[PDB]
Amino acid sequence: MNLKEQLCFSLYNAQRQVNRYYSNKVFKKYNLTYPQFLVLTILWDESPVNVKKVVTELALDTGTVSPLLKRMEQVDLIKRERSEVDQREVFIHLTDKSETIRPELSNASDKVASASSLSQDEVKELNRLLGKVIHAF
Amino acid sequence: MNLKEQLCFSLYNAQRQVNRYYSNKVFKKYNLTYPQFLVLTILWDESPVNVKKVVTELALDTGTVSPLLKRMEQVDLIKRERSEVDQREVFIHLTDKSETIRPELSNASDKVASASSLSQDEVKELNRLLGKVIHAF
Repeated sequence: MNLKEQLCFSLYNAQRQVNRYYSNKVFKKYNLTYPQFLVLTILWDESPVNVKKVVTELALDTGTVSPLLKRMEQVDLIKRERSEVDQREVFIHLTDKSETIRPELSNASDKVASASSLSQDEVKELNRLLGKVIHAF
Repeated sequence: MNLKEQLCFSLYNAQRQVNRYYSNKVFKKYNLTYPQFLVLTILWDESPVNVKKVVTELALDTGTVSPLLKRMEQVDLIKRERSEVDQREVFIHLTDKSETIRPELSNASDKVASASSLSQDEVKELNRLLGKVIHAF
C-alpha cells in the first residue's frame, strides 16, 4: 500500500519530525520537552494564565497537568500560584528563565510553516483539517 | 493569539487525539502502543518484511528500532529473523497473536478519516501537507 496515503503514518511522522527538529535545535540547550514548550508558548502569549487554559489547549487528562506543571516549576520554568479566593484555582507565571527562552521559540509555529514551504492558505487548511481530526471524537 | 492557527498545537493535538482514541478503544485490549501498532500495520500489509522498512516508515533513529522490535518479540507480536547470508540484515514476521489483531486495526487510517468527516480529496491534501511538514528538514 501507499503509506504516504496513510494518515496514521502521516500524523505520527509529521509531529514526530517537528519534535525531533526542535528537540535538537533548541530543547536541549534548555532541557525542554515538546509539551513544556507548548506551555511556555501559551505563557509567552499570556503573562499569567489559569491552569485550566493549559488543560484546554493540550490533550491533558486528570492529574497529568498537575505533574507536568510541577516539573516545570521545579526547573524554574514557571511559577504556580493557588488562589486565596477559590483554592482549587491555580495560575501559572513565566519566570525570568522562561522569559529568556522567549526569543528562541516564540516564532516556532512558523519556523515550521516556512521550513515546510507552506503558504498562508495551505497552513490555514492544514490547521483546518487537523482541526477535524482533533474533535473527531 | 489563535491556537487553532498554531500548527505546533494542531499537529501535537491531532496525533495526541488519534492516539488517545485508539489507546482506549483497542490498544489496551491487547496492550499495544501507537508505534507498535504502526509496525503491525506494516506487517499486515507485508507478510515478512526487512527491518530496514520499519526504520524507513517511522521516525526511527539508531538503536531505537532494535529495542522496539525486541519488545514486540518478547510479547509474541512479531518474530525476528537474522539472515544467514548477511548477518546484519534482519526480517520481521507476523505471529498468530498479531495475525489475530488484524481485523481490529487494519482499517485504522480510515476509521480516522471517516470519524473526521474528511473527504477523499481532503485526506489526500492532509497527507500532502503533512508530507511537506515531514521532509521539511
